[PDB]
Amino acid sequence: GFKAERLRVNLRLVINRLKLLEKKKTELAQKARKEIADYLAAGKDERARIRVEHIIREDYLVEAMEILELYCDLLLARFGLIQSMKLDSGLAESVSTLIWAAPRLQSEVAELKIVADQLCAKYSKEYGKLCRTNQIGTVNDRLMHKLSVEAPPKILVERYLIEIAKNYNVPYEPD
Amino acid sequence: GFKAERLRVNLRLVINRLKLLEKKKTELAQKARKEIADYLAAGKDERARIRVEHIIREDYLVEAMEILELYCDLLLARFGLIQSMKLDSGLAESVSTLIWAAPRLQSEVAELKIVADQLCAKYSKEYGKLCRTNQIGTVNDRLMHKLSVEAPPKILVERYLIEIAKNYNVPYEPD
Repeated sequence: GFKAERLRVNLRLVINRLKLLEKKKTELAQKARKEIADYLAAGKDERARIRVEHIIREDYLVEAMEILELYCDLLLARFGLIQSMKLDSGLAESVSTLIWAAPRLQSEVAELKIVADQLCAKYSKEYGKLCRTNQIGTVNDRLMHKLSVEAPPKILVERYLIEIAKNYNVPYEPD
Repeated sequence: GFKAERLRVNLRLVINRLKLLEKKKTELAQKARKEIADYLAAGKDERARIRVEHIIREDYLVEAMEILELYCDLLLARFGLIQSMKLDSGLAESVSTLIWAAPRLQSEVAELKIVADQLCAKYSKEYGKLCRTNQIGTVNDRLMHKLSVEAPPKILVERYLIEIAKNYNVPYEPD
């Protein structure tokens, strides 16, 4: 049961929700950068080294919500193309990536579920699973990576620490 | 002709030079983000899309100078280990990456040449070329990538544009 109005409404609600969360998480991460500055000055460098990984995860998550927002923007911008026919290859990445990211992020942005669901209804649930587990190969690599909750590289962490150190004028201790 | 004092002196001069350039390039990039905000408001979005790639290159370069600075920090911190014996595997990445990055960056940081040269003198010029063309496989992947002057991904550019748009409160036009 594909409803074209249902899709646009929720695509819109998603943009609004992303905008909000991006702003929130950027604030939360900024206070966390300050908290780490306190550890680095203390310090407390093994604690800074462990905690700064949360900041790396938050920042990636913000960038991921941005990319999603872009994809909602580009879908709404070419919403005529959506319906119909019938999928345009120019919107392939946008549609696939949104179906992919939905299960992961519907924890915070609920409407993202409806967006993926409606996109499925328009292009079949066969297309649905080809995306959700990237078998179709159109889902954005950099976006998936930002949502890949694995371990951050040593140098990225170091880096985060030397930048916080420079910003807040605290001393930095190498590893 | 390895001189241990020559190495530390230049390792130190490099840190000072990196610190300076990082600060400069961050300033230059900030004005460039403002210039693009003007295009986005204009706009002028195909011009913004082309010019914002310079900002992406500058930011990567800054992150690369940071990583280098870290490696100079960690070399100086374990300078006893350097001389001698004789190379410690804990300092392998730091030494290799610095020898690697030197030819690329001695355009701006001249002393980086002497640092690589002295590091070569301590560990042979055979080790020198194993690094300069990453045959040794210890040179840092993320650092090389940041100095890889290739084309930025579509989504990274978009992204840069949507962030500048959000920051400077200008409208954003999708692709």
